[PDB]
Amino acid sequence: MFLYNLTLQRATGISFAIHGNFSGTKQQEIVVSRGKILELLRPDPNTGKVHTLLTVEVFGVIRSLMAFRLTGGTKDYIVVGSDSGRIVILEYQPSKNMFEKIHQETFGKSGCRRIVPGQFLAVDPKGRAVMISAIEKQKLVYILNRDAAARLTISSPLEAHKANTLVYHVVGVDVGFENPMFACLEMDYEEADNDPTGEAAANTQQTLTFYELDLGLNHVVR
Amino acid sequence: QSKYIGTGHADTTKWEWLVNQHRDSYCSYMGHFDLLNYFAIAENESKARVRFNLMEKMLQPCGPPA
Amino acid sequence: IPYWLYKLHGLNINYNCEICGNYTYRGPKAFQRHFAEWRHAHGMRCLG
Amino acid sequence: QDATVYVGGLDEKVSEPLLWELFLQAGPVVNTHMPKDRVTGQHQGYGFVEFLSEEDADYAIKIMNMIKLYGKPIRVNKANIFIGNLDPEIDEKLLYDTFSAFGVILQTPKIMRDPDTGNSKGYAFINFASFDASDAAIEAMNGQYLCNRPITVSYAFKKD
Amino acid sequence: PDLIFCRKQAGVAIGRLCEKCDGKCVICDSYVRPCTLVRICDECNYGSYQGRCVICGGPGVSDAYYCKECTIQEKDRDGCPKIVNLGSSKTDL
Amino acid sequence: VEEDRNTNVYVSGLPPDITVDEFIQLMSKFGIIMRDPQTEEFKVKLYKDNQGNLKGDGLCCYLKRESVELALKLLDEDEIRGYKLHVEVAKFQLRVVIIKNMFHPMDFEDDPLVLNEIREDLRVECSKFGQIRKLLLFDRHPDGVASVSFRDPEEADYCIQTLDGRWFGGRQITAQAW
Amino acid sequence: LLPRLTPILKNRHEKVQENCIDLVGRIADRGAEYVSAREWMRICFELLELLKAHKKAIRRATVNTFGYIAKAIGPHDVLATLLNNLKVQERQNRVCTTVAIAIVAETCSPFTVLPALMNEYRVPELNVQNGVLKSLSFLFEYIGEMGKDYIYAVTPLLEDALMDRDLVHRQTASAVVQHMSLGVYGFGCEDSLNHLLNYVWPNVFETSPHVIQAVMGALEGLRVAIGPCRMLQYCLQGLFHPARKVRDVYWKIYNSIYIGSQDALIAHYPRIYNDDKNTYIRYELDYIL
Amino acid sequence: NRFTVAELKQLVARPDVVEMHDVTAQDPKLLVHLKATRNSVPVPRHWCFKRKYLQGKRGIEKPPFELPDFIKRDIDYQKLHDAFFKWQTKPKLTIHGDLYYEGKEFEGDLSDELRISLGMPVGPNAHKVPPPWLIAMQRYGPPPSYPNLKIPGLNSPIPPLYGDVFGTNAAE
RNA sequence: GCCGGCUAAGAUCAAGUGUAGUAUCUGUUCUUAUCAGUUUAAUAUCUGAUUCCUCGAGGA
Repeated sequence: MFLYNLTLQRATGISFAIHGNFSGTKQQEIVVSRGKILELLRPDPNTGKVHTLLTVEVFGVIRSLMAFRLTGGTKDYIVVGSDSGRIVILEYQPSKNMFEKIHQETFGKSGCRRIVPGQFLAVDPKGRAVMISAIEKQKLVYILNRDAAARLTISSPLEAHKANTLVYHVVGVDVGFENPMFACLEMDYEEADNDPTGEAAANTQQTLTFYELDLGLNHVVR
Repeated sequence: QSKYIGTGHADTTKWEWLVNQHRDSYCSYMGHFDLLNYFAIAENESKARVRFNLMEKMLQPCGPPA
Repeated sequence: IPYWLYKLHGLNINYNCEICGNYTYRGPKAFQRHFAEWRHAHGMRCLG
Repeated sequence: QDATVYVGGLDEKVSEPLLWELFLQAGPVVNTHMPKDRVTGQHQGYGFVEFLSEEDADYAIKIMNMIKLYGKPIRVNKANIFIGNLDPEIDEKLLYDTFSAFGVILQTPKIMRDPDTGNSKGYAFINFASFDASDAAIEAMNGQYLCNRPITVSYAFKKD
Repeated sequence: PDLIFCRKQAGVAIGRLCEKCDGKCVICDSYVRPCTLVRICDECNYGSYQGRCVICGGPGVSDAYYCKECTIQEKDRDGCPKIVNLGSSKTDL
Repeated sequence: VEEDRNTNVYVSGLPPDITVDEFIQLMSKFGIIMRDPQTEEFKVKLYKDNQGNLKGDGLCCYLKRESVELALKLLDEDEIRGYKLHVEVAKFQLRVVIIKNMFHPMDFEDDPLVLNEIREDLRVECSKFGQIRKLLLFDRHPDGVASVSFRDPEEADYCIQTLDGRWFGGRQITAQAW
Repeated sequence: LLPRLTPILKNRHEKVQENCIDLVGRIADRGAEYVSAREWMRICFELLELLKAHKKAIRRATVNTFGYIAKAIGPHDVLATLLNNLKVQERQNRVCTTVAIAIVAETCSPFTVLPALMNEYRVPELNVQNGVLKSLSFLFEYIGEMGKDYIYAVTPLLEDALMDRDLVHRQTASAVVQHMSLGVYGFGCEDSLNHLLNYVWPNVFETSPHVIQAVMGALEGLRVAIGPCRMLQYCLQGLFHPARKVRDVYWKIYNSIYIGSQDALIAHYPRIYNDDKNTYIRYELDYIL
Repeated sequence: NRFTVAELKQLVARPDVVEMHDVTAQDPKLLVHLKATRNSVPVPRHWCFKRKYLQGKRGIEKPPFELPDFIKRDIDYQKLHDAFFKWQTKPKLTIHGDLYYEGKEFEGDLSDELRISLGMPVGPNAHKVPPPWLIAMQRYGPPPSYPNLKIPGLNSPIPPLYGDVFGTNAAE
């Protein structure tokens, strides 16, 4: 028996969303990662209802979404992760109602493991060099720059992976035109799992760790 | 750091194997969607609640000698 | 005669099968063989 | 040995699954065994059929007795004159009754058996009362038509 | 004959190969059906390292690819596929 | 007695300006080698292939009979630089080791023949371990440095294992790899 | 033009030979007959030595031309020529001839080289069946997605060679299996893959340093073309075996099956029961909702 | 310093697959639990054997590879693919976990040939032609081992019998 | 392999040959024995201790 699949109705779960001027103009746009499918919605004020423009079956797992419009940019480049380390920075193109992978970079293997990045995506709105990190001591720093034609040139990954330190959440704070500070709720699970007694559960709580990925140092330093 | 983290070797203890088992089985819970929208229906909690519970359980689950 | 072969194949060793009539088998090769045999089967059947 | 039936008188056309297929109508024959020779590497005409119950073996011994299988006197059983090429369907009492027509028998006759199966080897030894019965067996019975098996009677020991 | 690799953070640098070592993959070492292009780390294209073969370690004549039997196995997602070991290190003849 | 399974191939119609290297190259197309004693046979000329060029015939042998059959079925009337040739079965015709503490520059100042004798002794010692491709001796080094480069690193490792701790000229010489 | 261009291909020039290969190929492009069979066979035998040249352009042109050459000449003749050529041209350039056989598989249907090469295994020679296996390796490695159409008829041929025959007839079967699994990835031929894996698994216990990689690669291919739900199922029984030299291979195979399908094997492990000293059972996945 | 072969075999809830050499591991309970998988496949028989599974029975006596009839029964145009890809036989081998051992390979109806050799004629249209074993069944009675068997003349009618079929099993 | 055995079932020392690598060949010994420790899944291995009879001799 040979079976063939058909999606008689796409998913209806808004597991993620990100707001931004994605079409380029001042028109707001909200992207919803509904799991396998990614959709874009425009909140039409003339009618009140939100119109979902595109429902692209992504064939992956969008662990996180974090849009970013560059310094002096009309549209915004959505950063997406999947089951594999293939990080996709794509920008919407209203020419024919279709997306476009502006840059598909390879980070790690497939499978959302603890050491394979692709879980959390922390953008720096007051700067560049977005962090793309996993749950267990895996975090790369993609430096974004503008070419002569304002191209979104992705730099080399400046890995600042910790040692047996779990990551709760990661967000990039807007610095005052200085090196972008990136805070994360990190917890050292290595120093606790190496004692016979049992008191390691206490006295070891989460901690805010902020790294500065200055271009001068060319690496994310705490 | 990332040499072979995720699995032991020839004389890996059973506890140290189950610890990695749970520590890499929750990442497929906090990241995957069907196995995260299914646990929030059984426990009857929000996504953030169950995710924070699973994250806090990654300290030393499976029964820690701490 | 082959003392080296005796030490290699597993000679110079026995096994006390109490349920198999308290027989005295050879080494590990006969150890497992002593559990599946006629004497051990008869002893187990007579034991109940 | 009680649940198994020893079959004797098998030709070259009979095989190991063929006896199990022929004995399947009599009862649930679980296994079939055919001892191979050392010089020829084939069956010697005698085999065994191990069934599940003893009643099926008794029915196969009472049904397939003195049958003509593959041009051979196949028979199933419960597992100085020399007679050769005798049928396995006859017993010691049957051989004594067949030998009583020619002359008087001194005692009960004996038939040779195989050391593996123990049903029938192929030769037998019978002793008469006098030499006249032995001469009548060598004249008439040495070549008589038995049950689908040409027997041959000869003298075991003779002095020139 | 167990060759080692760099296996560092795969940057945004494309791969290369020599005139004789251009067909086979940097890891699979096969000429059958190249699937994807290989890459290098930051310490693989730096000054003298500009445009060097990933197998021959000399001049580059093409782009380093992976074998289809090595890209389907997720082998390309590892670190820098540069063929460097204790013998094939930076201070080599 | 034997009729088929012949390993002798007779090539006819060969120009007299042919050589043995060309014949070996042509035979290699369907075989590997037939150099049992030293090498494989060739064409038989008048004066044992010394005065005459060739008596219009050449012999070729192969390891297997299937290869010879395939060559005869494929190389039939093969065109060589002079002409076309036919093939028949019978046709009714026929890795560097460094040694230290071995010598001194003070011994070569009053003895010009001691350095050459020491070099010949080192060459005779290195020839027993393997084929020595290059051997040099630094007569101006105060530690007595000598280099022995062989074709194989296993022979150099064996020479370094046999030369370490050995005495040469009353002094304990050491050996290392390169 | 054919006999005039024939000696031109024998030249050692790079660009000259590269152009002559394409010229000979296009000569048999449209009509392609235009030749005696012996001439085409000689041209193929001459070009078979150039299938592994230094310049990749010549290597590509040789394969591009040999396909049309074999399609014009004939399946049986080219197959027999390649088979006879296996014994000659000793193993310094012999493997390229095997690639030529694969070219036939790439130039003709799968039954053009399968039944002809199958009879080449009936010979009891050691380095005849060995060469047949070395050729089937590249055949299934370059046949592509065509192995799914005919894979059950070649299973016993690889199984008989995977038996305890020798130390060199084991790497060939494992390589054939690894290059056929990747080629029949997810196409619906897991049955024969399991048949071959049943034999390929017991060969894991090999102390040969140069013979473990032939089985390690086979296992690394079978993990990614079969799913850990069965490979880990095999490799679970000995994950804590008492032998110190038995866990050295089981843990290595588990590591090789772990980095690949890291989260894919999470819903493949057994239910480790709970001890009184900790909480081993993963009760967070036994819900009913 | 470890559980005995009986203590480590009784404490476990499935000693049916217990092994003597397995009780000397570092974690006998863990190995016993892992060996209790649903339908897994244990280690091969070459775990402790030092013969490599090839040196003992080195004298193999069998053909190397019998040519299968799925492909053997211009090369062929209308019969090559019509015999290999059309008249192909499915290879019936082990299913899941038949791990290769050392050897692993060495360890009412009658046929027409037997009926021709026994001297029995063919079945007529409307008559009584029983086998010589059927007279004993008609005299003594039906066999108790197979009560559902039917024979022509006793339980089955004479017009049944067709060819070499002298009996039919009728299950109730 | 032959009809349980005929010591071709294993480990190990010295030398030769040779490879990029694996290797290949010749000549030994094999504890015939016990205990303690190391170790091995278990062996193995290693580390230490341990007058009488006969016909001037031999054996235990």
